[PDB]
Amino acid sequence: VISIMDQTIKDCMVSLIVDNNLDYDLDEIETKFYKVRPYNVGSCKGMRELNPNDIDKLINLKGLVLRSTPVIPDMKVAFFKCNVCDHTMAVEIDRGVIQEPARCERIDCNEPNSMSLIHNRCSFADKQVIKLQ
Amino acid sequence: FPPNLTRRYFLYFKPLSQNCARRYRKKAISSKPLSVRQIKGDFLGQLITVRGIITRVSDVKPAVEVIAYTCDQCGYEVFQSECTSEECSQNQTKGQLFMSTRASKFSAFQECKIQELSQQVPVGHIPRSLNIHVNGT
Ligand SMILES: [Zn+2]
Ligand SMILES: [Zn+2]
Repeated sequence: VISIMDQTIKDCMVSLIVDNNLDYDLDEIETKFYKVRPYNVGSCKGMRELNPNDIDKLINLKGLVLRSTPVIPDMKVAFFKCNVCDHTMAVEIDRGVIQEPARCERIDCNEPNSMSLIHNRCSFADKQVIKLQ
Repeated sequence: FPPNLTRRYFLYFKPLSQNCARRYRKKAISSKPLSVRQIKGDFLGQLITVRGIITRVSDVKPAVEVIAYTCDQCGYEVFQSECTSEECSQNQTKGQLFMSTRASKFSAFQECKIQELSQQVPVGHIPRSLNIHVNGT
């Protein structure tokens, strides 16, 4: 649904604004990513009633907050620099895995295991862990 | 593929009724109510009945039995890092195994501690406890 909604919003900008010739305030929207979050699922059976067969199926709960962890930065893009020729790559995360290059990508520089990870040039995403009672 | 991946049923047994065993002239042991002190190691693997009071109840927890993996190189499903399927084993290149929880076998699990009743304890001792596992529905 989320991918459909993202495409639908893209279609909405294309169809309802520029195809309708109303305006053109959609240039950047082609690039930004959307997400739609369902909230009002029918009343559920509570935490103590949940069962293993309910895994991966959207449910609803209520509770009280007790402990909140700070904003943990989660990796999304890795920044690598070659330790002998200073070439910089941009490796993205695919399904939660980091693929470290074994050789420098440049034709001239082909030293094996010559790449290094720079911690503070990476791009992170906010992760918060909340505890509910 | 293994049958257990599709079995939607769970199997249970209930013991012989003492009235029926006496009627058929047999010495039933399955339905005899046993205290944790009478439960020796000799009865390991036997079907027995335990009589006592519940003291602790663990909440419902999932329990995996067979972990299912998928290989993009060959498309086979491996049931338990590198794919051990026949195609990848013969080939020089082997696909990486990725865990798939949807196809994995899961069961509902709880653990409960039973404790001896007062009349079962001989004078001078402490009421011992035994662990009970509950699985399935
Ligand atoms: Zn290099
Ligand atoms: Zn394979």
